[PDB]
Amino acid sequence: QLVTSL
Amino acid sequence: SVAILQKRDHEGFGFVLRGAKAETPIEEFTPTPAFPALQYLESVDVEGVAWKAGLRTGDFLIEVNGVNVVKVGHKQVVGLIRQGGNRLVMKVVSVT
Repeated sequence: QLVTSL
Repeated sequence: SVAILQKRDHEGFGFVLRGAKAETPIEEFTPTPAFPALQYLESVDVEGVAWKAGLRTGDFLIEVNGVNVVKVGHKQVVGLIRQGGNRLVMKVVSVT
């Protein structure tokens, strides 16, 4: 998985 | 539910997106109420844009600006979110 702050 | 988020140039939307990498959509993953999509909101910042619009930790991301992203890889979903700039229309499902 990837995790991105938006 | 649908949330229409409008942020200013200088802020974020106030949520952390998490989910499967893929680069090319894959494939016959079948959503179910328990796992309705590949990407979800790991967290939402209180007093952020998403939180004020009622999005919550654990919400699964179904559509971005009208495009179904249930089976779409994380990079590509981020790209679609960035394409919209300061406006983001999100459809979500609460697995709660």
